[PDB]
Amino acid sequence: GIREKIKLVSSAGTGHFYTTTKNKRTKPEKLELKKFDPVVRQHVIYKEAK
Amino acid sequence: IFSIFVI
Amino acid sequence: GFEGGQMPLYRRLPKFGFTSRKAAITAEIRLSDLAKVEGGVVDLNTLKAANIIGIQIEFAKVILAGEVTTPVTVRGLRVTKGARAAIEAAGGKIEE
Amino acid sequence: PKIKTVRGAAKRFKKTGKGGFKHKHANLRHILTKKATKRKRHLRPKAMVSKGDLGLVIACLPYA
Amino acid sequence: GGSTRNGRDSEAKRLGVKRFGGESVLAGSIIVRQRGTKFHAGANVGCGRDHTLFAKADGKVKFEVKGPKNRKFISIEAE
RNA sequence: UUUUGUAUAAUGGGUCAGCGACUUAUAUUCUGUAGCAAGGUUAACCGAAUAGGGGAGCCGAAGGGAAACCGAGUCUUAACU
RNA sequence: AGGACCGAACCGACUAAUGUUGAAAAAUUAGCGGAUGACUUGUGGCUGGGGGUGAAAGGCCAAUCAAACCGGGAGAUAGCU
RNA sequence: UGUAACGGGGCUAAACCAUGCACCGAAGCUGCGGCAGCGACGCUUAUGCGUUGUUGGGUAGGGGAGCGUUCUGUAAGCCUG
RNA sequence: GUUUAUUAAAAACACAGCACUGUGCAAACACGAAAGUGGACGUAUACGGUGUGACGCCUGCCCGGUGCCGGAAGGUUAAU
RNA sequence: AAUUCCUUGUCGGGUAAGUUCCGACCUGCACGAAUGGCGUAAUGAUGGCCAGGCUGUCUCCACCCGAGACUCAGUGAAAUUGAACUCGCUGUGAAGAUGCAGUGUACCCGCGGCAAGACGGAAAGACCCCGUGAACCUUUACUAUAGCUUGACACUGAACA
RNA sequence: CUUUAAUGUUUGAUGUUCUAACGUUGACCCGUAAUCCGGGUUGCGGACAGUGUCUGGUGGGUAGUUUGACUGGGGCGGUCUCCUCCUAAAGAGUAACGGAGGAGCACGAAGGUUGGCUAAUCCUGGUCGGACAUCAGGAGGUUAGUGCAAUGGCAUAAGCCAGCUUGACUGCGAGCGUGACGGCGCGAGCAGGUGCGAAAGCAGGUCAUAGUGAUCCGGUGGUUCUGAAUGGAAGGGCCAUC
Ligand SMILES: CC[C@H]1OC(=O)[C@H](C)[C@@H](O[C@H]2C[C@@](C)(OC)[C@@H](O)[C@H](C)O2)[C@H](C)[C@@H](O[C@@H]2O[C@H](C)C[C@H](N(C)C)[C@H]2O)[C@](C)(O)C[C@@H](C)C(=O)[C@H](C)[C@@H](O)[C@]1(C)O
Repeated sequence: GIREKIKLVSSAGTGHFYTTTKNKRTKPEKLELKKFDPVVRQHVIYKEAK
Repeated sequence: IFSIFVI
Repeated sequence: GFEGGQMPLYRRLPKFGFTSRKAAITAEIRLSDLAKVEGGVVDLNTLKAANIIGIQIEFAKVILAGEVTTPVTVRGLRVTKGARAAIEAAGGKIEE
Repeated sequence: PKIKTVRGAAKRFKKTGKGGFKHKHANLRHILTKKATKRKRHLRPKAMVSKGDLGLVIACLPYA
Repeated sequence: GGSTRNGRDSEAKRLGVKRFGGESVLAGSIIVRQRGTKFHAGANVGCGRDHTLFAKADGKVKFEVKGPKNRKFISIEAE
């Protein structure tokens, strides 16, 4: 049912990425939020969100 | 048895 | 392995192998050896000749597996922190 | 003739020191994004085959 | 017509009780569907996400009752 | 014999005699027993042929890790209370 | 003249009884059909097994046929008795 | 199918209620003798005695100990016209 | 007329007659790795296949489906 | 109706009486035109119905002649069979008893007769289901495949447009 | 050192012509008194036809196979995993083709924190206004609400509203619960970094219990861990994910 899976890439150049889902249909603006990147061990902005 | 019977 | 038609343990669980192949040609040496090397020089092979390694081997550590007495010089091998200490403390010498 | 190791099992267990066997957890190969980090986290480190399955594994790996 | 069906086991219920060994952090009382049939208290609290009541430090389990009209409260008496 | 259960009206046998069904080989593990012991044992083969020789090799004395590697530790992690 | 008529030989096999450890692994007796025809018969030939042959029934292919018989794979396999 | 709804005879108590004392009755309990396993205690320990307490139904099945048959040695022995 | 030799002789099969369809001959078609042979020492008034079944009076509507015949356009499409 | 379930439909005929039959109706559960429709002389060991004759088919069986059955002599089978000292009844019971309980009855043994019982004999059910059974048959089941068919390259060349 | 165009080429498509591969189950000749074959001459056909390899189509003509289980016989029907109540006998657990209902999600706020707030229903009064809109007081005291079934919870609210936010964080995990097992669940605390709060604090998703899929094969990103002489690379492993 509708809600699709998204990747969340670290804005640091590291390849790290969290993973989750969102409603592609109702909220098209690309989700971003501060999350902990563990290869640099700093809280950093994560972009990509459909 | 057969068959003849039855049945 | 068959456990009724149920998916068997050795199939429910994932594979995780990867075989070193380099490991296959590395031996490990106990302190208890070397005294039996015959010639006070414990060499790249030599151990090999004392039948404590096996021809194909190309690498070897010396490992604190206890008990070395006769002073011995080990050459071309690797040797643990504890083994070096035991060798040296028995009048031994560890040249690369 | 020599027994043949049940080759599939050979690629999923390794005899340990005291004679145990250790394996990789299931449930960690795909459809992951929906699983708690805590759960997935606990599924990384290998674990011992239970007492109940020992019988099976050994019969699969006579030359373990 | 079209009946059958049922949830599984699920368990739920006191698992430690009274004076109990109550080691370090036992899940003494798992009747979730709770924060209610039982309540966090003394040297035990936690009260996990599925309302499980569990030891927070070693000792004996208790079971009391208090002043917001009744209410049960499980707690751990240091031994 | 088979069965929850058989005098069963459920199976099998007319009777006697002879024959008639858990073996053999090779692997592996456990118990007993024997040898020796941090060592134990040789395979083919030689052979004065059950001896003697042959230690190629196999098992064990070190483990941990997918692995490099490290080693009475090691793996996990930047790091472990 | 006639796959014409009545009717023996000859060829068939509609009914009945008998027979059913038979006289006979399909007959005997009394009746019955065809009887110059797509008739009937002696001898010899050809067609072979997923193949033959079949005015067609799955009929027949040596008392065997929804895949002949003999030998082989062979101690097929049998979670059944 | 034939009395066929105390098992029968038969019963007016040989039926029913209460109280009580008898007795019959089992491979249960006890007594006498005996075997075997496990205990302990005493005689006495390459043990076996004596007590003594106790245990000994049994299918699938697990464990233990044995009889006898064929054949090799022991055996050019031993038995045997 | 034929048939289930041995529980079915019939309304079943066959039949002459009818129709469709294939086949131009080195025929279609069948047996056959192939050579070859049958079809036939025949040739469309012939031959194979299929359905129907003497004769009499007749055989209506539907080509959307499936099949077959025809279709030098275009769309999609194999090795290469 | 070789098609009609309802159905012995309804009407007419034949019979003392007719679920069949003959003739009709049409409400054709669910005829129909070459997997031919409706007719049809003749033919049929073809199906259904009727009548005359005929009769032991029947009422209802009698007698007779022959072949067995029975007796003697000779020869001499068969299937089946745990073992038999192998009764009735009512009851019990792996639930339909010669064999258990209770009870009744019954001297021992043939021969000729009869089939109610020995869940009689005979074939390790075919129907019923079951087996991760078999085989043949079907198809727009699956995967292949002979055949048919398509193009490319080879055998395979030259011209001119 | 050309498109609006054309002479020499190496090269496809189509159409005519030729003979010389190839066909000839036309004729004649010889082997040869021979309807086989071969050679020969010749007519016909002719780079077609046919055949080999490759290839798309068709292919019950032929072959091998599959065609589930439960089940108050079997078939037909229904059912097959997950959550909730009862049956269930006051710990857990507990069957039937027993009785009733849900699920295969939703939410970047519907999550975190901080501050604040408190319902249903009825009586009385009140323009349009009624049995039931909004206001007022009073009863009542959660009979309301909860993102969805049912149960158990919830006022310190888990219910209602708002500000700031990303803790729906990475590595770990004393100790527990629950499973034959694979597995699933709960968890204080430690380390790093973060949010809200004056602060004590709280936060490792949501009031909780459904919202799901083993392994294999493979994709992607990362990763000096491996790299079949050596350096690389392929491939593999590991971490993340499909
Ligand atoms: C002539 C000679 C043959 O007799 C007949 O054919 C009679 C006339 C059969 O009945 C015929 C006629 C008839 C009506 O059976 C009476 C018919 O139903 C059966 C199928 O075949 C018999 C009896 C059949 O039995 C019956 O088979 C049935 C499956 C079950 C029945 N039983 C339950 C009692 C059983 O007795 C059956 C199988 O032939 C008996 C088996 C052992 C045989 O094969 C034997 C060798 C017979 O062929 C035979 C005696 O030689």
